[PDB]
Amino acid sequence: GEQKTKPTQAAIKDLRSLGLIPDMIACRCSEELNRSTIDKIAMFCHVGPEQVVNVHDVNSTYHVPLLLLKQHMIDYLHSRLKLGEVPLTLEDKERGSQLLTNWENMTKNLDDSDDVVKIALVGKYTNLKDSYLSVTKSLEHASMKCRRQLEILWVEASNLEPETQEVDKNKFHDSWNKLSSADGIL
Amino acid sequence: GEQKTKPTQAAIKDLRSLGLIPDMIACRCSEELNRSTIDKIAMFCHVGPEQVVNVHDVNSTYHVPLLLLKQHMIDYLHSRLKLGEVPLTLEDKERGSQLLTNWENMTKNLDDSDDVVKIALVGKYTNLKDSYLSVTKSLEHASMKCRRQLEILWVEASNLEPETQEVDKNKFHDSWNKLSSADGILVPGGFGTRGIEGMILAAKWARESGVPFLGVCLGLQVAAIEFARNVIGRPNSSSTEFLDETLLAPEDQVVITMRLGLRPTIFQPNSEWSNIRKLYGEVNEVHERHRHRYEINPKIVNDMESRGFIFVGKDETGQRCEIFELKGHPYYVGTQYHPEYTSKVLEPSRPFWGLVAAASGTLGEVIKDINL
Amino acid sequence: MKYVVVSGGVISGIGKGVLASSTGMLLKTLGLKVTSIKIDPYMNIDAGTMSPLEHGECFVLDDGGETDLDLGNYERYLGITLSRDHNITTGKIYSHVISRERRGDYLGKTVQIVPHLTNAIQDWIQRVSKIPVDDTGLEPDVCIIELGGTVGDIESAPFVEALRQFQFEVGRENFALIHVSLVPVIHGEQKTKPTQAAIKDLRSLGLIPDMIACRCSEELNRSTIDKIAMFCHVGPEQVVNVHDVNSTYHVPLLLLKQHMIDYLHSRLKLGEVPLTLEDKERGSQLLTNWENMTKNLDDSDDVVKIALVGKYTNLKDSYLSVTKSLEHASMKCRRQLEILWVEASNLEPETQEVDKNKFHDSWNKLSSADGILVPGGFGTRGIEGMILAAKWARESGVPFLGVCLGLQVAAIEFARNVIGRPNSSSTEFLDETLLAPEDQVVITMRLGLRPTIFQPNSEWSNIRKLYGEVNEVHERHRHRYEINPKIVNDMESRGFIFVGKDETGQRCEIFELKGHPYYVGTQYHPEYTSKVLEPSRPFWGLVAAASGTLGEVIKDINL
Ligand SMILES: Nc1ncnc2c1ncn2[C@@H]1O[C@H](COP(=O)(O)OP(=O)(O)OP(=O)(O)O)[C@@H](O)[C@H]1O
Ligand SMILES: O=c1ccn([C@@H]2O[C@H](COP(=O)(O)OP(=O)(O)OP(=O)(O)O)[C@@H](O)[C@H]2O)c(=O)[nH]1
Ligand SMILES: O=c1ccn([C@@H]2O[C@H](COP(=O)(O)OP(=O)(O)OP(=O)(O)O)[C@@H](O)[C@H]2O)c(=O)[nH]1
Ligand SMILES: O=c1ccn([C@@H]2O[C@H](COP(=O)(O)OP(=O)(O)OP(=O)(O)O)[C@@H](O)[C@H]2O)c(=O)[nH]1
Ligand SMILES: [Mg+2]
Ligand SMILES: [Mg+2]
Ligand SMILES: [Mg+2]
Ligand SMILES: [Mg+2]
Repeated sequence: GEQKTKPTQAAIKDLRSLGLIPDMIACRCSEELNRSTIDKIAMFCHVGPEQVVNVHDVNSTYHVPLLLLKQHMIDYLHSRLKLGEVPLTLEDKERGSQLLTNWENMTKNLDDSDDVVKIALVGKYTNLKDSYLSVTKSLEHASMKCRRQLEILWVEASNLEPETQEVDKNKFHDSWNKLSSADGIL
Repeated sequence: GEQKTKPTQAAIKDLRSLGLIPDMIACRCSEELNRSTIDKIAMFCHVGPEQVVNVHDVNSTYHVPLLLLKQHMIDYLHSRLKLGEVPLTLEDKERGSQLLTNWENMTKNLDDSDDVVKIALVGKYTNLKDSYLSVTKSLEHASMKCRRQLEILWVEASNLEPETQEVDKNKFHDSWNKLSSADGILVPGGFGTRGIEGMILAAKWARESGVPFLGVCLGLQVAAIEFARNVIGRPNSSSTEFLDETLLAPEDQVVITMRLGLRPTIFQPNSEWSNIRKLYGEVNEVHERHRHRYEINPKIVNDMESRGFIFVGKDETGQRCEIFELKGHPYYVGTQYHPEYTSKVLEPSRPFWGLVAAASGTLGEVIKDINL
Repeated sequence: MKYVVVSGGVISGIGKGVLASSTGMLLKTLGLKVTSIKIDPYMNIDAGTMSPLEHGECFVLDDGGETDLDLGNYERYLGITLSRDHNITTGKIYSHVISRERRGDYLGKTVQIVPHLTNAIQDWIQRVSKIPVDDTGLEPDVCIIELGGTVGDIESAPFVEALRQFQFEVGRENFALIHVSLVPVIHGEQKTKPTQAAIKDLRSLGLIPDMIACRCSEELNRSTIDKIAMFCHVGPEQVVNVHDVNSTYHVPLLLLKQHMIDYLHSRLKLGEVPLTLEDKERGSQLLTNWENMTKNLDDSDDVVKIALVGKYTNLKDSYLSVTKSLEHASMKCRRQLEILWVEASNLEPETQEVDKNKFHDSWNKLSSADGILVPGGFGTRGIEGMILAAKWARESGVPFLGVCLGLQVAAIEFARNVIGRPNSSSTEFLDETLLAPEDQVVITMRLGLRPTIFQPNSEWSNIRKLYGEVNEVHERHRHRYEINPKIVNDMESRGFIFVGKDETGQRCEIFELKGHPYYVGTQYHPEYTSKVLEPSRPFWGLVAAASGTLGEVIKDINL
């Protein structure tokens, strides 16, 4: 029940040793950071409290931009990088908030959607879900435009073969249990 | 939270009105009877407390004999009916407690068993579970002899048909969810041809996939219709009871006026290889009960046998096809008789014991025990 | 006069009092004046001798009638006041004809159960159904008769025979019969043969039912309704489906959904009773008030927990009026009531020697309580436990109400623990032992409605404030003892002010203790005067004290 700062302190020493200073610390944690933990990181690193961003574990990565927007990270970087002094038109400044409102739309439509759709992804090595990362994101984008919650059913194609029922009956039936359950197949 | 006696009191008044007195009251209840409720029933009816038996709701009916044995009902009836004055030998009195200890064995083996086996029963009207009562009891007796807990998965065969996915997707997927989950399949011997195109899928699935199968009555016929359409390759071949006047050439069913009651079935000679002849103790004849009007067509038999679908048993005249086994599959058996009706609590029907054993593994250890 | 008889069934305790009360409440929403009679086939003259272990609590009337628990259900649902004559019993009616015979009023004929006793029953029902029961001196428009027990019992035989004759001595379309019946559900099938055998008993006894009310653990299937409507010669619209519901305040709105007013209006010609438009506004004004309190029952969420500290708390019917009075208070506060049922004997330390599970569950509940009620029990055996519960509430600031015995155990607590006479006691528990500090003394039951008058230095008190600061309180009594007047100025010197008394001043009836948020005691029973849309003020004050918002309630009362 205690959030530990000494691993992040030893990482700031490696940056100083290597001759770099960080402008943000992004802290990854299984909880929201306590404000006493933020104060401590802001004592050891020579940065204000407004320069530690709390990047906790969230169920969806489409939410992470709206976490950092809530945490003033644009507002900091705009003053740290003089981004208001880059030439832009009002056309460029409508396109920016038009992308922002489209992001807030798809993230709202992610949270209040309820009706499920199940897709069987039929392949090998379906335990390493990163082996299908672009497939997975592409099923998610389709799901978000349909406004239905995606469940990928991960189906190992070799387990669908009848010989698996001689090797291990648990793997044979769970594969065909999933493939029968599927509203669509990839 | 109060157990009410006035319905049972009004029922004792009807017996008195009609001039009968009851010797036992058996009280059926959602709870154990309270002893104050028993006392009250024993006040209104002129009977002692020892004459109201408490017959509460229990999960298993194999336990109900041991409930009434705990409640002195033999001991009462032995003094009410002078049953000790019926002549019996000591041989008769060993056989009685030998049945009792066999009942206590199978009920103990019901309670301490844990490992499950799942059987799909594929049929129509599977919501009225009493429409399959003898099938159900025969799967239970097989399960009890294997010492594995039976789950029947009740599968409506019409819901297996793809058109159900246009009608209601929930019913389509729950049916195939169950059929994929099954360790064995029974096509139970139904009534009225309306579900056959669904059962043809269930028979195809079992043959293509190596899953243990039993086909009873209609379960010969849908399996032979499947094997004809999918392994001989005559894709329209059919049950004459479904199409009659349509006059297709590859008739799988033909009529040979119900063939009813106990008949002899005799094994064709080249058949001791089969699991089904092995399960029957390799005895030359099988005597079993019939309730069918059709047969498999004998003109299609040597066509099917050329492809490995051997008609392992027949009527003494040889015109009538009654048992098959398909070569090479772990257990793909069909009977035109109903093996349910010959099932006993302490001696399961051999085709059902063979299916539940095939579904569990240990089919070989069962065949070994049968062969002694 | 119209008559609805609610009757019989497969079992006793089926729901006739709930359907009788709902029918009367519903008919009142047409502007009709409704009365009620309970028939009990038991032989007791009245409930005042018989203990709460059978038929629940004895109910007390303004008359001082100690009567059937069902008369309390009619008083609270209908907004009516009943006499001891509104409860018919076998004892009263056999006693009436026997007393009339020995005097010679049958003029030397042989007095037979038919006609003479069955005529006494019909003379009584007509005498009594014309009695005024409202705030206005109008005779009623409808009488509900609840026929107790089951039809086909020997004790019911004279009452069903009188009702068979009453169906003709009064016209048709002035009489209807509702029969309540059980549909068992067994292996997922709803069984009709018990209700069919009950319709045969009514035919055998010469009655036909106009409604069948079917009580079931499920909604009735429409095939089950069709079957009941085949065997009984009635349409589908005449079987009402009265399934098991979590709340009985919903049962009127079930029967309104099922056209039962609309049927009875055409079966009893109720549109031909003379009524004004004033009567027809008052009817739907009660209906909308019922829909309000039932909506406020369903969308309320915040809980309040009240400890009811007593004996025999497993027979929850022994406290039926207390329970309903806590519910009415809860509904007016818009907070979900949980009663914590606390056996007072289990609070005593010796229980921790007898069974530690019972000791800790009692104190677990009493510590959990947002308020405490000592309910006005019977027989002194639990008092040393209730003295702990009263001590706990006073030492800790927890809201308290003491009813009857709850004055007395609180004054006994305050004497032993704040005056400091540690043996001071209830004379009913010790009598011949003759201790000097007697807290209870006898001043032969003080029974029924009496006036209570507030002592002058008392407008500071929450209890005078809750009563609208009206000079008199009129409430129902059922007590034999008083607090000793010699100990009153001793207690008042210590802040335990006897805020209200009898007009003679000898008799102590309301207190409030100075400074505590709510520590009130009444020697009357405030339960019996509680109405569904107007909770009894001492209970509304306890549930408000337990919830906070006691001040906002007192403000709303003061308008
Ligand atoms: N529709 C109903 N749903 C749920 N509970 C009900 C319903 N009707 C009645 N009850 C409950 O049934 C119990 C007994 O009902 P009721 O008091 O009306 O019985 P009765 O048959 O009139 O006879 P008795 O006076 O002997 O109890 C009570 O707890 C009551 O709240
Ligand atoms: O077992 C111990 C732990 C700590 N200490 C002494 O107390 C100090 C407490 O420091 P820790 O190393 O316990 O924590 P921290 O303040 O650096 O921050 P987190 O890792 O919790 O984020 C240490 O720096 C050391 O001086 C001990 O003497 N013994
Ligand atoms: O509402 C009621 C219920 C009951 N009674 C009177 O009390 C008696 C209680 O009898 P019940 O009919 O309440 O029960 P019981 O003892 O017959 O048994 P169970 O159905 O509970 O098993 C009845 O026979 C009747 O005389 C009433 O007067 N009114
Ligand atoms: O075991 C049985 C049950 C029923 N029957 C016969 O079938 C009929 C079925 O009637 P039941 O008595 O089974 O039901 P029901 O239609 O009267 O209605 P519920 O109780 O279910 O509400 C009975 O009236 C009898 O003629 C039997 O022959 N044997
Ligand atoms: Mg530290
Ligand atoms: Mg009873
Ligand atoms: Mg009642
Ligand atoms: Mg029936």
